[PDB]
Amino acid sequence: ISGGDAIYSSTGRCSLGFNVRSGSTYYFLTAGHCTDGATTWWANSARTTVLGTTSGSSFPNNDYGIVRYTNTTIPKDGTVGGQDITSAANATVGMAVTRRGSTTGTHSGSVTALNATVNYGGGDVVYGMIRTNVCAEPGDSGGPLYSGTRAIGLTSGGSGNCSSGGTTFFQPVTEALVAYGVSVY
Amino acid sequence: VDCSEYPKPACTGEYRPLCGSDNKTYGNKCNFCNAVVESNGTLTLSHFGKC
Repeated sequence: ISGGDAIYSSTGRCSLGFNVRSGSTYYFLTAGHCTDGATTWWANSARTTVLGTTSGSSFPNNDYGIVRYTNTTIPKDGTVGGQDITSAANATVGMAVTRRGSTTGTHSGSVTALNATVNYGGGDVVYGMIRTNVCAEPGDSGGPLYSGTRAIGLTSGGSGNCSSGGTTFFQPVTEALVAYGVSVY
Repeated sequence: VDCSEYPKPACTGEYRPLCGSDNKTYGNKCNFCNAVVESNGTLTLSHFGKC
């Protein structure tokens, strides 16, 4: 399973952001809003292939969570779909990026702003977000934002849709990497 | 589902579908409620789950 693939929790479906590891422990990052209140994650709708359990979740304020893998045999590719990812980097205004998610597949665009605040309401406010002109729809939360073989962010949310165009905000991946002491491979 | 605190400028993107009266599957509550607003209150919830 790789970046952009569907993940299912108890309550719904999100997308895997990046496979990461620490030492010999494998994990995957996804959105914090998807990890919040989820314990176990599966690879399919039927909930028959287990992936693992949530190890951390940070949302609102930030929007990142991490799941430790407990399934021993499923392949954990360090890619996004077939794309290899070899490092993480900070987003910059005008950077060309690409997102992949379990609902809309792959879409590209550019970083239009940094450090934005997105208010999802109800006191769910997230800060520090990367703004872009890439579209995203329900189910794509937590999938990767990357540029080339560089990991850049995790889909958090925004507005619009892929038919008419939209605005999507991503959580900077460097920040989750550092919070958890893990790294892309 | 109550869309009174809507609209909202952004929605998270987890998928927990709802079926609207326009027969469209809305991917989650924030998306369904912003469309309700957008229709100026004419779209209603037909049922939970996909259409």
